[PDB]
Amino acid sequence: SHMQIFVKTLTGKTITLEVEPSDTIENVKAKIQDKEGIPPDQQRLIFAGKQLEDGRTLSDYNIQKESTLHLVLRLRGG
Amino acid sequence: HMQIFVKTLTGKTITLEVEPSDTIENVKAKIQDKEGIPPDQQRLIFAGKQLEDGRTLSDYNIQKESTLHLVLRLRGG
Amino acid sequence: ALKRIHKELNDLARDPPAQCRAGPVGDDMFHWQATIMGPNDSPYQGGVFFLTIHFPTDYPFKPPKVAFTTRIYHPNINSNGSIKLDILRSQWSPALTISKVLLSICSLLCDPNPDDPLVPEIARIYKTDREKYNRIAREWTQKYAM
Amino acid sequence: ALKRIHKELNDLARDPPAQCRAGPVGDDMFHWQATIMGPNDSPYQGGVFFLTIHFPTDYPFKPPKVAFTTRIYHPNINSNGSIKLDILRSQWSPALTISKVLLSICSLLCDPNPDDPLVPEIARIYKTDREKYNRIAREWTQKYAM
Amino acid sequence: VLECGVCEDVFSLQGDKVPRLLLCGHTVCHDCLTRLPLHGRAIRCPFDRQVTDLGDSGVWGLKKNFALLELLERLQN
Amino acid sequence: VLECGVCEDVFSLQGDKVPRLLLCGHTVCHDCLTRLPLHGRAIRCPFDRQVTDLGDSGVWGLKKNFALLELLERLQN
Ligand SMILES: [Zn+2]
Ligand SMILES: [Zn+2]
Ligand SMILES: [Zn+2]
Ligand SMILES: [Zn+2]
Repeated sequence: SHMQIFVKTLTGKTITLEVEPSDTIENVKAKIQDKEGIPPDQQRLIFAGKQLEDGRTLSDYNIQKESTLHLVLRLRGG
Repeated sequence: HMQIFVKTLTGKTITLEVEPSDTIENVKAKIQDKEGIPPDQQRLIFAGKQLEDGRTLSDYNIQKESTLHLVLRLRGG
Repeated sequence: ALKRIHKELNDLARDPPAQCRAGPVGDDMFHWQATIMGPNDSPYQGGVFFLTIHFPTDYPFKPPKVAFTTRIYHPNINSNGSIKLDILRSQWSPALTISKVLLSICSLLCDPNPDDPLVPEIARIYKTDREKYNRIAREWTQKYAM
Repeated sequence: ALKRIHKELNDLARDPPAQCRAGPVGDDMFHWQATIMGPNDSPYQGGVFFLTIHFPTDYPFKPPKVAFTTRIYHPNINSNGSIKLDILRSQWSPALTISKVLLSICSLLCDPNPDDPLVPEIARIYKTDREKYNRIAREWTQKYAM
Repeated sequence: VLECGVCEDVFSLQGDKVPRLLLCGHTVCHDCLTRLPLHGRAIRCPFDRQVTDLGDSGVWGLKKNFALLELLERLQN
Repeated sequence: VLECGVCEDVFSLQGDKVPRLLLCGHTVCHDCLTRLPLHGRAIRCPFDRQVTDLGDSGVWGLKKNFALLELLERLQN
């Protein structure tokens, strides 16, 4: 129900997040904004080499306690 | 070239590199650089007396390792 | 409020400025007595003036009530010891400590504002005849503050 | 420039992300080789793709030149290994490290942009017939990256 | 550790005592900021009286001092 | 001590490595700030791409992180 995950921010420092399986990706990004001050629209979260889309939840990606997400900046292929 | 002290608003004591010829406004400029308070908001006290801009550290007989006290601009009414 | 009052007290006991001293009289943390030394090379030189300080409940976000208990001759200070000074009313800053306020009040002793006076007569003396102002201020200092 | 390149290297040796590896080939600090693992549950699953990195003299204030040396089937990556990606051009940030860039490139591997493609044909396959796209990408992965 | 220049309490990593920034560059704890007198929709820095305008989010719209927070958290370990 | 998130050098209390603030609340060393691309009197924060407009003073107009500087000087002593 209540778990902790890790996020590797842009500077390389590792932060800990208090989350729930039901939390959406945008809620996670909101927590990232609270701790690091980066707007969600500028955040791109990666898990297992794959981008995490906003609409889905941590359960949808089977993200479990003490998993580590990687934060990069929003990007566009062209 | 000498060093003096200034007790800032927060109470922390800072050291300033000054000369006898330096005016009070120049001292306040150094205070602004280190602490970020505009000179027009600074009021410097030495021996219980306000230090006026035009005068110099020599005029007030301020000597090395003396301590000035920083308060906020005020007005009697 | 109480925590900051204690911090200011610890600082005043450990390393106060040479010009002033302050501390709670009796057991009340919200009522202090203060002492100011008249600045040198001034009509108040050599004087010792006492003051009362009363801290509001939400100090430091409201200013303290400061009043002179020693009679003093000044345009901006009346016979009852009331001080009309902007940092005690609408120009107060929560970062100002009692020590800063007392130093401020000394600098006011030697730098009065006759244009907007609390005691009009004293201000008239100050503007018209400064020698007389200094004489009377020195007399008051000797009689009441020594 | 060199100090930060060394910092990124120390970080990559001590605690690299599970997905990628990078380091200077030979003695040249400004020319690196990189390795990316194809993400799981994707046509590139099980693949190992190599890349070249060239650091400009005023890195990190100018982006690095990153190119695939392993042939890969992707709309935004061409046969010469060039990557059309905005963070390598006008959306570069001096705070981005090589590790972050490589993770970015993986996330691009599984989330292409067919609307504005570097290889129009591959994009046509991706939009019209996804099954064929996945088949061809898997074949390319087996032949060239295994 | 570092304390707030107003209440002189210790800064916390989150909550009522989190260090927030004013436009003048000075830092004040969240709680003290909420208790400062509101000049229309602006507050005055206690150290220089410089004005910071507040938005609809009020004190929560003021940015945290992220660098200070990183250093403090490092000191915690 | 604490390092700059771009060059990853240690912050200095003054000079080319002094910590300065952007409107987003993040801190960057003076020298790195001078090297950021300037698009019409504006720079983008490296951590969030948010814009800070520069005045006549340029990068020197960006406020120092005074609280961080106080903590760093405390650690130095
Ligand atoms: Zn506070
Ligand atoms: Zn300020
Ligand atoms: Zn920023
Ligand atoms: Zn830097």
